[PDB]
Amino acid sequence: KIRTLQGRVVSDKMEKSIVVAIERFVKHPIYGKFIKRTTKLHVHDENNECGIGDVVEIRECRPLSKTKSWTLVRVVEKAV
Amino acid sequence: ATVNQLVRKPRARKVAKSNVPALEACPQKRGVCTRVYTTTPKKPNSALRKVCRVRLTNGFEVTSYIGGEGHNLQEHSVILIRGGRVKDLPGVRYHTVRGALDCSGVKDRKQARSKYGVKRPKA
Amino acid sequence: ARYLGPKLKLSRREGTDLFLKSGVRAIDTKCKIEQAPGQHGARKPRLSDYGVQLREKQKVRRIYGVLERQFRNYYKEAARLKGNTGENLLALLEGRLDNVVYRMGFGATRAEARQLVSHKAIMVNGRVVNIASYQVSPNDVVSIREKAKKQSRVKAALELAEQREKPTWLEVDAGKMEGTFKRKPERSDLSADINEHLIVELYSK
Amino acid sequence: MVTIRLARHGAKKRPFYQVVVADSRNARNGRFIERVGFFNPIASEKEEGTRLDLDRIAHWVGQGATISDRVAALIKEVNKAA
Amino acid sequence: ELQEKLIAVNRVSKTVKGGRIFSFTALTVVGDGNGRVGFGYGKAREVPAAIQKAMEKARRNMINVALNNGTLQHPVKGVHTGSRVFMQPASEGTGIIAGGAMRAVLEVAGVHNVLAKAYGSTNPINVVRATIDGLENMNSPEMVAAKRGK
Amino acid sequence: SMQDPIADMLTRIRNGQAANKAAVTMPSSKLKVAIANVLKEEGFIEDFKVEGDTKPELELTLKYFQGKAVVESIQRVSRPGLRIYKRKDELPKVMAGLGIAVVSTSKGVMTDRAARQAGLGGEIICYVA
RNA sequence: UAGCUAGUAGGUGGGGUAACGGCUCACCUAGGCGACGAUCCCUAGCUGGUCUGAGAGGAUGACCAGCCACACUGGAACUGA
RNA sequence: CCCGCAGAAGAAGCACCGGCUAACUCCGUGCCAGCAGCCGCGGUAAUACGGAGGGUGCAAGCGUUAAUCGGAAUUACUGGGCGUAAAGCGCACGCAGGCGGUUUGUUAAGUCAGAUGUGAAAUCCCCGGGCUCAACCUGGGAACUGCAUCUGAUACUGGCAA
Ligand SMILES: [Mg+2]
Ligand SMILES: [Mg+2]
Ligand SMILES: [Mg+2]
Ligand SMILES: [Mg+2]
Ligand SMILES: [Mg+2]
Ligand SMILES: [Mg+2]
Ligand SMILES: [Mg+2]
Ligand SMILES: [Mg+2]
Ligand SMILES: [Mg+2]
Ligand SMILES: [Mg+2]
Ligand SMILES: [Mg+2]
Ligand SMILES: [Mg+2]
Ligand SMILES: [Mg+2]
Ligand SMILES: [Mg+2]
Ligand SMILES: [Mg+2]
Ligand SMILES: [Mg+2]
Repeated sequence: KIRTLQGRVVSDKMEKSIVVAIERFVKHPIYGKFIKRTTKLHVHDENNECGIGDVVEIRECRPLSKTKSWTLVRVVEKAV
Repeated sequence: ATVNQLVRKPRARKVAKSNVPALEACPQKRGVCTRVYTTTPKKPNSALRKVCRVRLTNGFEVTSYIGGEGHNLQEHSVILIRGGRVKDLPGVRYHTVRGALDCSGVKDRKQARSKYGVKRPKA
Repeated sequence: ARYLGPKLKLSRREGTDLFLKSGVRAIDTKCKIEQAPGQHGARKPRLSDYGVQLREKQKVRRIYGVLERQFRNYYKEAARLKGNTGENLLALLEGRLDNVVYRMGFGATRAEARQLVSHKAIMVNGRVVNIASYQVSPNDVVSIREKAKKQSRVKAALELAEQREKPTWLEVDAGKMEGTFKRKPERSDLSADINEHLIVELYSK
Repeated sequence: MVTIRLARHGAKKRPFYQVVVADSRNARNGRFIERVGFFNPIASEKEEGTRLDLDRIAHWVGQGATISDRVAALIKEVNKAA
Repeated sequence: ELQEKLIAVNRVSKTVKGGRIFSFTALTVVGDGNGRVGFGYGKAREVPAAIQKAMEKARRNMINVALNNGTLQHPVKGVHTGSRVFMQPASEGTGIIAGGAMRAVLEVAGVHNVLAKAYGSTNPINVVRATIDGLENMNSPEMVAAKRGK
Repeated sequence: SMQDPIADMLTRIRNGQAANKAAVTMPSSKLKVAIANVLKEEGFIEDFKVEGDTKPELELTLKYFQGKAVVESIQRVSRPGLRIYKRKDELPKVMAGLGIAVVSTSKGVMTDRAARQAGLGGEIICYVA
């Protein structure tokens, strides 16, 4: 792996059109407090397998669609 | 107060209303003399202060002060004006560059001639 | 660029001899020094801290015959350079050629010493340097051009040059009219009656 | 093709060239790939006047760069080994 | 090393049947140049009467200050009424830069190379004072070990 | 609300001290302790004491040197509202060096003199002098 | 300005490009975005850096260099690496 | 760049001087004429108007206007306030959000460490070098406080468990 991403599912309800949330804490560049800056990513997963609430590991590939540059790698946990 | 608070809504710095729309930050502006009044000053003072309402190159009509002792400026004279209020004459926020365009310099001035626009007298 | 105006007037206002008529007579008088720099000079200048702080740097300035712009830049250089800002300032002020010409006696007063410089009548390590502010560094070697040597001025110049306390940081002939800036003058050389820290303050705020 | 040439970072009447490797199509004093020497043609006889990292110039030429006319001269004027 | 200076002199009015009766006030500082500084106030119907009356007050009402060379050990904050002040050791560049007013107490008190600044009201009576107290509270660069050690 | 105990410690001290109070107690915790440690080991308190089991009770003995209290000032620095973290090179020094700053690191709660020597850094819990 | 979105979001296949790709098409899924501020409106070329400030900041983007974009306005392609 | 030639010969102005602010007098004028960055000056002795003598400041510039930041801790992150001065919503309940007692395990995102790559040159800064000095030019460092990857550390924070 040249890097990977974790993040929780959020939306499984679409023919491989899976979208994953990614949560980082970051120091406010001005008032020093740490806040949650979220990222959403449109990730491919052939034969639809993850489910809303799943933690998942993810890698950056080429464009699979005007929107998708990431396929999944593994699953982690379920039935949140 | 709160950190959160500043986070949501940052400290904002009040912007500076100018005291002299010589439009767009301009060293001075050209204009034409609408009227050549002379009115009287505020509270403590008492006088007959020369002025002139001036249609500026940029459309603004503005009342401007005429500095010095004595001046030949009438309606239709083309002048140059600079920043410079006159507290005494509320409403007046610009001066007129003596010895510019059709504005004459002050007759006979010896001291401080460059203000009031007077040539170095043939000494 | 040069002051050019009646020059005793200065000392009188500064209240001290700035050595600008330097030449013959000493301990002025035969002038008027002090009690009337103008028409109200008779009067006591009970003056602000700003005033005393002003006249000090003014004094130093009227002395080396330097105008504001350059002086400011001296000060800035001083401050840049490590060491006591005020001392460095004084150092720089001495490193001036014109000064290290009057200081080797080749000229009655610094003004005269300078006329020499600008009149291509000096040579550092061999070569002619006619610009009054040429900074002179240790081991340098400032001579009088053969052309116009032992000519008028330069004689009496080198003369009462010995009447003066007479340097230390510089060793100097008198026959050849050459001489060697041996080292940068220390605080303790020169001074007493000049108060850097003030003219550091003037330029601090 | 890439080339080794003189940029003129001098100063009216007292030139001082940088010698650079760059896309031959760019401006004389423009975007370049890497610097590789310099050339003060008012060097004065005192000391320095034409330093020139040869082993790089070597690399690029090896990779197909062309050289100027003047630079070429400097390399065969630096002598090369001594 | 007597060393003294006055900081501010001021007029004030009293107001009685017959009008305003005026008077002057003096604010002074005296130090030895080796720690020990004091300020005095003292007012009086005329100027010299007041400045004198002050210098005296300042001779007593003198505190001492645990310097460290020509400077301060740690940076210190001082604050009295509307005046809130702050000064810093400053591995002396040259040093002694502050608002002529607390330069005064600094200078005489013997500190040789600080940078300082006054916030809040520049009112002399309260800055030169916020500064005295400022140096006062400042604690010994070792009698902190006295403090601890144990 | 309880929300920030560590300030409450720093404070129960600051206060009792100003109340020339001999001792002072409070609910304990892994963390309170590690700091009470540095506080004693740096000689700002006499000695601590945790007397309980299900409902532990930190207890600190205060000090007074001259007439004064020994702790001349104790402030939070990090806090729930706003966490502070410094890298090693960017660690702070109180009163120029006198007095100290408690910093928690991946190798435990230690002083600034300490963490500095340990070549690392962490969350700067509080200042003390 | 609080909702925005039909090639819209994804899939499958055909076509397409030097190239991945809703790039395009046909068909299917009903999705995609959004108060961590979408949509709408106003203003604006970005940077290295420039001035100021003890710093943190504030302000700014001539002259030098890097990137983008434009070539009377709008729209087009041809030739060609 | 160098040498000769003549003769001080061709070469000084601008603003200011009531306080802040370095620099004071006389004459005119008389709430007029006028000044004025702020305060405020002018109705008979005006250091504040205008002129003169004198002075102070700058100098081939000097003043005026315009413009940015500074002083302004006057949007206060560093670094502020809301009883009476500007400022607590008339009161409560509560979604999102923020924050959250105490223990052990685990996680390693925040946090911290190291390593590597990258952070264009110029500019800034430090030490030098070259133009009679300087501005200007230039060698070499230093700096670019940043970003990413890898591996580590687990006290604090976040997650999971009980
Ligand atoms: Mg000049
Ligand atoms: Mg396809
Ligand atoms: Mg500041
Ligand atoms: Mg077109
Ligand atoms: Mg083609
Ligand atoms: Mg005065
Ligand atoms: Mg005037
Ligand atoms: Mg009169
Ligand atoms: Mg500010
Ligand atoms: Mg306030
Ligand atoms: Mg109120
Ligand atoms: Mg209420
Ligand atoms: Mg806890
Ligand atoms: Mg660079
Ligand atoms: Mg040189
Ligand atoms: Mg935990």
